[PDB]
Amino acid sequence: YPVFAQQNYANPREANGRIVCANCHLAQKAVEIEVPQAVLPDTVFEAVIELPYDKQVKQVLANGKKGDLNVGMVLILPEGFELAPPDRVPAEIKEKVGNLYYQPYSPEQKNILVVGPVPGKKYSEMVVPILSPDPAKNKNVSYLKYPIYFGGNRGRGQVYPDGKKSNNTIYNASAAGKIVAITALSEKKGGFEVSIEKANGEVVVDKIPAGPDLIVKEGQTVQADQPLTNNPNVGGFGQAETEIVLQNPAR
Ligand code: HEC
Repeated sequence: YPVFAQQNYANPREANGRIVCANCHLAQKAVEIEVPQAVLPDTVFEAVIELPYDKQVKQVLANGKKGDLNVGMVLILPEGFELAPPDRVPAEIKEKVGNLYYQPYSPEQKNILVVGPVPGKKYSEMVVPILSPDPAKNKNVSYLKYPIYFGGNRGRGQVYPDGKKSNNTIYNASAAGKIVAITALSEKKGGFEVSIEKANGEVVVDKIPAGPDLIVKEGQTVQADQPLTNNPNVGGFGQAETEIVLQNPAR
């Protein structure tokens, strides 16, 4: 979630350009973003983003069942650019923005916006109203061709802030040995217990949450860290970059 980014990363974009959502949303899926080629200072314009995905395909949810995918994103604009305040947003654009609450990444990064989680079915494509700065009143800005970076995600991540795997990812054998037991963990609550008999005779019990399916059977020999399940992830995070020229009005 964007909140996870904000809570554990001071800056969403790293030196090499990767967005930190990618440290947890481990699958890549294209995204798109479009802004006008140029804009006059102190004027509102639109950033149209798209986080496409097959809406017919459901994902593994935290509770183990299957369900809809939700979306979120992080937008990195040049210093001085910001979310346009409502009073500056023309009605027809508000219409297209809909019911979304773009928030600044932090109070000190108003040029960095985020939104999500929100339903992917409804917000697969979003519009963001941006107010351009004015080089005249802001010494940190000039009449340049500026880059804009975007990170769009749809679907649950593979690992939490603590570094533990979510149930929406691949599970692996903790040790090498013979699977002498696969117990349908909990009563209709999902998950399994896979007992691996190590070569020394010790049995360790791997806990598999409900969601991913098993690809191993009783009596099967697995190598250390060998996969015991499929990869249930159907979502993904994508990055796109664009640019806009801050025009120098003239008279
Ligand atoms: C690891 C610390 C994460 C970072 C950094 C980001 N996300 Fe994440 N996200 C993560 C997990 C483990 C999950 C599942 C959480 C749960 O309660 O089950 C999520 C989920 C989302 C969602 C919801 C997706 C859905 O329900 O289909 C969204 C839309 C999402 N994440 C977006 C997102 C964005 C844009 C981020 C970058 C700024 C981001 N996440 C970072 C783990 C982590």
